[PDB]
Amino acid sequence: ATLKDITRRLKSIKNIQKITKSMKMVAAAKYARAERELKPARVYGVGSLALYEKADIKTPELIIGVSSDRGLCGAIHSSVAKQMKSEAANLKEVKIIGVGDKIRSILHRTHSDQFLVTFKEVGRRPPTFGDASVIALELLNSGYEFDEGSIIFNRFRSVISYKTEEKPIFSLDTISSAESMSIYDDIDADVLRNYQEYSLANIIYYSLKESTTSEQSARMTAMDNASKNASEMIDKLTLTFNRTRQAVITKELIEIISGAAAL
Amino acid sequence: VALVYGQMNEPPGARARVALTGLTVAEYFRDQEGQDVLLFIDNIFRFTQAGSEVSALLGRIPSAVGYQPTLATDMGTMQERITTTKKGSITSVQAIYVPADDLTDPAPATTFAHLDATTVLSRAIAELGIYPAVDPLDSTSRIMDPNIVGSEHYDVARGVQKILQDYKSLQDIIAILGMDELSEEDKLTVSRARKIQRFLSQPFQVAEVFTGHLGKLVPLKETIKGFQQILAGEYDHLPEQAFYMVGPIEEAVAKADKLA
Amino acid sequence: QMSFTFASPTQVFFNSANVRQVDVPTQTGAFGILAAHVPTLQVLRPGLVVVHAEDGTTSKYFVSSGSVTVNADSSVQLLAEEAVTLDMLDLGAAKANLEKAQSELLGAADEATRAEIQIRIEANEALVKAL
Repeated sequence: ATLKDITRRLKSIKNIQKITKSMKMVAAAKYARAERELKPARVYGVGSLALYEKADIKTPELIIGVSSDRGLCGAIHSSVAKQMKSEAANLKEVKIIGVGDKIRSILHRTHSDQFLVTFKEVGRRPPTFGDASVIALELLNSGYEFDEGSIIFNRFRSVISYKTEEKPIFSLDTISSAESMSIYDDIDADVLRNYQEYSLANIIYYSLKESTTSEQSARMTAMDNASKNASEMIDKLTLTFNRTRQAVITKELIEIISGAAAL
Repeated sequence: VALVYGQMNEPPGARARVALTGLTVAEYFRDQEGQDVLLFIDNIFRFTQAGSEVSALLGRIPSAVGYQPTLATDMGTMQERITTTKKGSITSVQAIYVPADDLTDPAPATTFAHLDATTVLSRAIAELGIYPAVDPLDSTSRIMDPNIVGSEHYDVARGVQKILQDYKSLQDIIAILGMDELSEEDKLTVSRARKIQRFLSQPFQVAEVFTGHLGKLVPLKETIKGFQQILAGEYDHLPEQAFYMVGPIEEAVAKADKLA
Repeated sequence: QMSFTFASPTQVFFNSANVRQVDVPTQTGAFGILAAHVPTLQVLRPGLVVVHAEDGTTSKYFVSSGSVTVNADSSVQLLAEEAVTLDMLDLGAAKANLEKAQSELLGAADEATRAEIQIRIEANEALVKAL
């Protein structure tokens, strides 16, 4: 407890609180916009999924993790990564893709020799169908004839909650050629090729649109707390500073008096 | 006004007593003429400091933080002569200096033992052009009790502050995410708050030789009504600038007229 | 009664709405899904969508591409990368656009390049139809 150190700490916490309150407001803005654009996206994405649940798809006999590049959003990344390692283990060949640098840095080292591609520039600007199409294209143009894949992301629920979920990618044009698909006739073996490609971009887009909503609401929340902790810390250090300031003077003065009286 | 001075060059003992001398004078306009005198001690901290200097000179052991052993009595024997007796009353406006920005420093701490209210002048408020530049949320009073000012007074006041508080919240939002996710409700608290902030400013007769404007001495009744109605929603149609630097609400109305 | 869902990544037009019929542009003609049609899957083509509402005077829309789906249950879902009402399309531009395209094609030998131009031509051309 040195008036010097105390002051050193106050100095760095007052800035933290400032930068942290700023980051909160920016996020809450990004979140607000994201929450809205998410309304349509769900209906659209849930629509894309309307075919497969409405009618079975399994697989006889690619893990995609989505998040972002920026941290300071609680456990957005660690969650998907956690579930990502879990799959790769329980499993059949293993190959992976990470959208958002954070995934490529987290569920990484242990599994680099288990990578296909990775994506950057995710999260700063709102995601687009266009970005999803790049991800899809980049995959189709890959030598990985994946038979089945899963997409792991954070499904928004509220500003104070989200849930890491998984979505099956039976994109295997081959798998979409099972018994259950006998109900739908007048389907060229290659009309599906177009159908699957498309529904692949839709699912990547959906996860992407859910992800930024979860991310911006969690960064907002995390930065609200951080800022409030900072201020509290500020209030305490200040009060600790004054107690110390008063005791040093008193202490230094009693010392002078003692010496003087002894004479 | 009678001016009593204890200049900084004077020895401890003089800057020590001059506040008593000023006190003496005021007690006359109360104990001899039963008025309601006003006592201004500028500044209450230098009183205390003068006390310590005198104490040290008399060789007495200082107490916590170096002040006088008699800090509390030196203060009490003076503060207590300031009251409402049956003959009249002395009211004191004391300029306070807080050492080290430490409100628990013995000088300041002792002093609040006697204060019934604080008038916080604010540079920030001034910057809004608002004057008097008093801070409506930081300034305080012991008598702001319904059991003392009456429910009406008490409720209006508590109405003015909350609104002023709420608006404070929104202030952050407005600037960043822009002024519009604002509700039919959130847009009203602001409007009124901004009207209020202004209605709280006012022209002083002391500054007439200068503001080229006429001073206003609004009455308590007029004050509570004024704010009552803005809260009420009676002048939501009126425009902000109608309320800047005026007296009674009536003037807020007339200014609006001249402001088309 | 069929639950019809029609939307784009950005906008949603119908969500489980009870429409009597819908006309959609596919790679192979323009299928007309009825309240009771056999299950099928199809990829879209630059054209027009017609939604015969529960009450006459149908509503029109323009689609660039995407997909359409009819399931065992009377549920249908149309998904266009972009879908707009004619109300917001400038015919004048489309023309200017079909011209340029047909011009670039005349200057392209690269098979792939041509494909990208051809497709553009098809789209812009399809713009004339309801405009």
